[PDB]
Amino acid sequence: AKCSKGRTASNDACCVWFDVLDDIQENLFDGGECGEEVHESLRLTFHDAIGFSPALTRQGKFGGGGADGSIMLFSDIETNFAANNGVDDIVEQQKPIAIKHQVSFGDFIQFAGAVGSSNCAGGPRIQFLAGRSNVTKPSPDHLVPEPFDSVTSILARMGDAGFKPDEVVALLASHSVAAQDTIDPKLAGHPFDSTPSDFDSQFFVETLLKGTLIPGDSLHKGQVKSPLPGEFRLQSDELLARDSRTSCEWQSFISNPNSMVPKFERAMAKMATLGQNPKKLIDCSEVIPVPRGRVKQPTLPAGKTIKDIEASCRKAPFPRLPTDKGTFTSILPVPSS
Ligand code: HEM
Ligand SMILES: [Ca+2]
Ligand SMILES: [Ca+2]
Repeated sequence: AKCSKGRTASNDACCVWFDVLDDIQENLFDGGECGEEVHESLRLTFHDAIGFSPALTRQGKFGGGGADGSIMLFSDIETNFAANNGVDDIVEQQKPIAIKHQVSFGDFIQFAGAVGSSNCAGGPRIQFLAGRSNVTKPSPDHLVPEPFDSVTSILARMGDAGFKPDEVVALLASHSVAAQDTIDPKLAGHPFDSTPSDFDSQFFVETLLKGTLIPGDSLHKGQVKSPLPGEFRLQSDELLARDSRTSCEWQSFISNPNSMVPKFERAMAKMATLGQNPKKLIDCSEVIPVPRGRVKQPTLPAGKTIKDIEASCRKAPFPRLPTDKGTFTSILPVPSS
């Protein structure tokens, strides 16, 4: 079918998404950037989708509708859950856009995550399906993993929702394009790796370095020491990198960087459809732009060595990586406004 700007699609109902695409690239993402709004949007995909618990359903309680737009439709309720701190911002930015184009909140949330991540260097091209209903109920509280939860707790929660340990590590490739605002607000915008606009393996490398510094005035609930100035480290990411249930897969994105995009794409297609039936939605994947950028060689930061890595996968030694020349430069906070 014929869509705007001479573009075409197999299914006429995908056409509206080219217009949403044009809007959000130009306005929300400031010209196709992989910056704050994209990072916020990719996070919102998980905070909407993970409110899905077959464990609650089996006990005769409402378990949440999954990727259903509930965080947006019932924002007054969900954004005030403890685990949802920091999301009010992007929710309040996205809402009027989805209303304006008259697309469902659940569809919009996954679409902005998929469009946005495609802007990141070396980024993924996430499957995009359309047709989720705006009729749902608010997620139960206590379904979103928090950075001070144990690995056992996180793996049990993710597993209830349908993810294997290897899938959780893959989904955490998102932290390669990510920063925090709410754990230490004085360091709002400090990223989880040295390259928050590149979808690369530096996150998996740098979370394996020994933590040596407190970046702000003190540590805070959910934070641990950082290995590099300007970086921020989450308690959960540190533990997941070293725990025998997840440590080999973590390191596998360093040993085989090419595998990060496909494993992330497959896990996100599943996440994006929690509480949905794909055979009852429509496939609008061709609207998602093709990402640009080569798979980058992972490297050790300037001034670090292999001795600084806490290798944690017993079956397989940490790969030999190049080290950046010279002295390290403090990582910039992610910009903007
Ligand atoms: C597995 C358990 C996870 C935990 C404990 C976790 C924890 C966190 C925390 C604490 C932040 C900082 C929020 C702030 O203070 O601003 C964050 C940021 C982020 N999270 Fe995760 N996350 C997890 C999984 C995921 C998943 C599955 C995704 C998406 C597929 C994701 C995407 C992001 C993104 C893109 C950011 C950057 C947000 C920004 O720059 O404002 N996270 N995460
Ligand atoms: Ca939801
Ligand atoms: Ca990165």
